[PDB]
Amino acid sequence: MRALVTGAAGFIGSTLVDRLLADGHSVVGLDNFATGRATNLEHLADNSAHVFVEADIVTADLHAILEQHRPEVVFHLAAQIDVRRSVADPQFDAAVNVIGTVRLAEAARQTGVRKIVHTSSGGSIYGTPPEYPTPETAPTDPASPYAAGKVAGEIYLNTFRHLYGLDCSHIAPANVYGPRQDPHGEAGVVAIFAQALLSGKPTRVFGDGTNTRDYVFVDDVVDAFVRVSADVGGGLRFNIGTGKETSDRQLHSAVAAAVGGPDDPEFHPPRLGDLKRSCLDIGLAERVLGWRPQIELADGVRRTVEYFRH
Amino acid sequence: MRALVTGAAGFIGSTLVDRLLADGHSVVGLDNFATGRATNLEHLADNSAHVFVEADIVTADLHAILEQHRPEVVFHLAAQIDVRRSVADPQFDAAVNVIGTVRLAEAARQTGVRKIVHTSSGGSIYGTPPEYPTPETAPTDPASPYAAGKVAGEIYLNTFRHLYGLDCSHIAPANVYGPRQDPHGEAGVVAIFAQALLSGKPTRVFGDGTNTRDYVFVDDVVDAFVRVSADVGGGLRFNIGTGKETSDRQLHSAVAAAVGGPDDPEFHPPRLGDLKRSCLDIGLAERVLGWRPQIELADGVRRTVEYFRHK
Ligand SMILES: NC(=O)c1ccc[n+]([C@@H]2O[C@H](COP(=O)([O-])OP(=O)(O)OC[C@H]3O[C@@H](n4cnc5c(N)ncnc54)[C@H](O)[C@@H]3O)[C@@H](O)[C@H]2O)c1
Ligand SMILES: NC(=O)c1ccc[n+]([C@@H]2O[C@H](COP(=O)([O-])OP(=O)(O)OC[C@H]3O[C@@H](n4cnc5c(N)ncnc54)[C@H](O)[C@@H]3O)[C@@H](O)[C@H]2O)c1
Ligand SMILES: O=c1ccn([C@@H]2O[C@H](COP(=O)(O)OP(=O)(O)O[C@H]3O[C@H](CO)[C@@H](O)[C@H](O)[C@H]3O)[C@@H](O)[C@H]2O)c(=O)[nH]1
Ligand SMILES: O=c1ccn([C@@H]2O[C@H](COP(=O)(O)OP(=O)(O)O[C@H]3O[C@H](CO)[C@H](O)[C@H](O)[C@H]3O)[C@@H](O)[C@H]2O)c(=O)[nH]1
Repeated sequence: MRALVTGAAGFIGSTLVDRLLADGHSVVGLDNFATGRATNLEHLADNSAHVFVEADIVTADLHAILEQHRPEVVFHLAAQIDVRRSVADPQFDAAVNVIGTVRLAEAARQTGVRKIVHTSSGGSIYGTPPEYPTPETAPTDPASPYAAGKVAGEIYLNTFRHLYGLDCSHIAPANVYGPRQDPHGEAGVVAIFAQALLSGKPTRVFGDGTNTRDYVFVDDVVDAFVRVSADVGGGLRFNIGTGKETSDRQLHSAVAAAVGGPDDPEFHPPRLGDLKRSCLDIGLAERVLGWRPQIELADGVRRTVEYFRH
Repeated sequence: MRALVTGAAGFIGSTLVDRLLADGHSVVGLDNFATGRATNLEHLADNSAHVFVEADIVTADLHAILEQHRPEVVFHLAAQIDVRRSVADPQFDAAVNVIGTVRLAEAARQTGVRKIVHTSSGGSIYGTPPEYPTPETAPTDPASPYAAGKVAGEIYLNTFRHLYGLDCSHIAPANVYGPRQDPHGEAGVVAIFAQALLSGKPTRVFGDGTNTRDYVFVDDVVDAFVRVSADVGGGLRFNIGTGKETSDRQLHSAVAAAVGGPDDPEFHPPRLGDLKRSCLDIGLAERVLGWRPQIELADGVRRTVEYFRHK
């Protein structure tokens, strides 16, 4: 296929690019380096099947870009990804995550694109749900601007599906981790911990450390994107996770055991906008797509740490 | 109370300003006249309980405005209202209806506002539901960017409610008609029919003319806004309509009757983005707010046609 990946310079995006190239596709990567890194893509300098476009989804001529490259599938991973930043500046988050997605859809529907694979946020869109693990049938109830924008993005793509037959599916991952996740942010706890613990720098958990997330390895998530790119699951969201809860404190212990050295995080005040629990029911992805996660947390943590050691 | 009304120079907005003033409130109006009209507010020039601020919700310093005026309730009616325009320029529609709403919420949560009453679109957000009349429990399924953005605004306001305890309710009207609806507007079939049939100018219906809407009189809609502004229905949407369906063809006949002339529209092709049926279950509003619509279509059309004759 001819693929285009927005957010290609990012953690998941760069990993998806690699997988798509490995499967023999041609890939256009698109990014503005808001949070992405050139180092994530530098190994591709001499890869014959990849081309990079530096562009802001909010302001670039996406019509002209899509007209030139004519991708069959757009994997839409460009976004403002930090929940706390979305609280600090909800307008900016909405511009990137809602307006950006709208502009992309409007360009795609005019340029013969078959399908947009959206990245929603399985970990946050349900807010405090009726049950854990949470199925896609549960109502969305976002409690951060980030979560709200991801839902809105789903709704807009569904609308473009009705209007124009521009197909879409929503990949809704839980908490993604693994190599290339930026170690120097406030989001990406696994990378934050690994980097800090390897460097002997201080680490922290928030509140009482009991918050849970569902940690799913990047390679597994990438496989979900590939499967859903076909003519399957039009208009549908798929939760992509493990269906297992790990507390902040337990996560810290796992990373420290992998690094070696102390397991003694500081405790900081709770962060407004952060949910207490997150756990995804992944039955739908299993049946429809034949998707199952391969990498258990212990294995994933080892691989991640080992990646940061070098 | 101190109230602020966005979209105050518009059809429903200006009517709401009047009601709030009549009830003894102070009212700040806000508008950028994208679609609004100076004539809608001109009678208020000397009313000291009313202040008007010209402002674009997309770019204006809404924080500074709300800080100055300190409204207890914001009635948010400012929006891009035309479904066809939303299809033609989804980005612009999203900028006004989504970004605009987000900026207002962000400003309001910082400036002591108690509640934002949002205006959704009961008529469009449900798409093609299996239930008519459609209850609020029916999943949203927008088929136009306009409808999508309306849902998006609801969700964002629900989010600010979780985050900050900034209360919200979503008034979701069906098809609103009555005095002050722009006769030369691209939208607003009742006004469009009255303006044309009064001018003896051509009229038209889309498809085969069988598409239905739920026609609710502006005064009834305004009353719902008032009722929901209290500490009630937090994070809930309220369908505001009559729960009765009128086909495009039937409405033409009903306006034609009021005007008195011929009942003979042209039939033009369906418009991309338009739904085939719309009808709201108004039970929740009755149970929770005590709200019921007073004005039947015949009475409302007569009052409207009469307004147009007076000019
Ligand atoms: N990491 C997770 O746990 C997780 C789980 C659920 C959802 N997601 C979603 O997955 C996607 C990838 O996130 P990630 O973890 O790889 O983070 P990331 O920051 O590494 O990737 C996001 C990429 O989008 C780019 N981007 C941001 N704004 C842009 C704009 N205006 N124009 C162009 N590019 C822009 C960034 O520069 C970056 O390269 C995002 O949509 C995110 O919301 C992430
Ligand atoms: N009329 C209906 O049948 C109906 C039904 C359901 C929903 N609504 C909603 O009711 C509200 C009022 O609509 P109306 O029928 O009075 O139409 P209208 O066009 O008369 O009123 C909308 C007003 O918003 C103003 N506005 C638009 N963009 C703005 C911006 N960026 N900044 C500031 N002001 C801006 C316009 O100038 C106008 O005065 C809207 O939110 C609309 O979507 C209308
Ligand atoms: O130094 C740190 C950083 C984080 N955490 C905890 O780790 C968890 C995860 O936090 P973070 O890595 O910031 O991710 P989330 O805010 O949960 O969101 C991530 O996962 C979502 C899906 O659930 C995606 O949508 C988002 O883009 C992505 O940033 C939380 O419980 C935090 O309290 C710590 O204990 N210490
Ligand atoms: O000349 C015309 C114009 C319209 N119609 C019909 O009248 C009905 C109503 O159309 P409008 O354009 O008046 O309104 P919409 O149903 O498109 O309503 C939309 O536009 C409104 C603005 O007036 C609100 O914003 C509302 O929320 C939004 O869904 C439709 O079935 C349409 O086919 C005609 O028969 N003849």
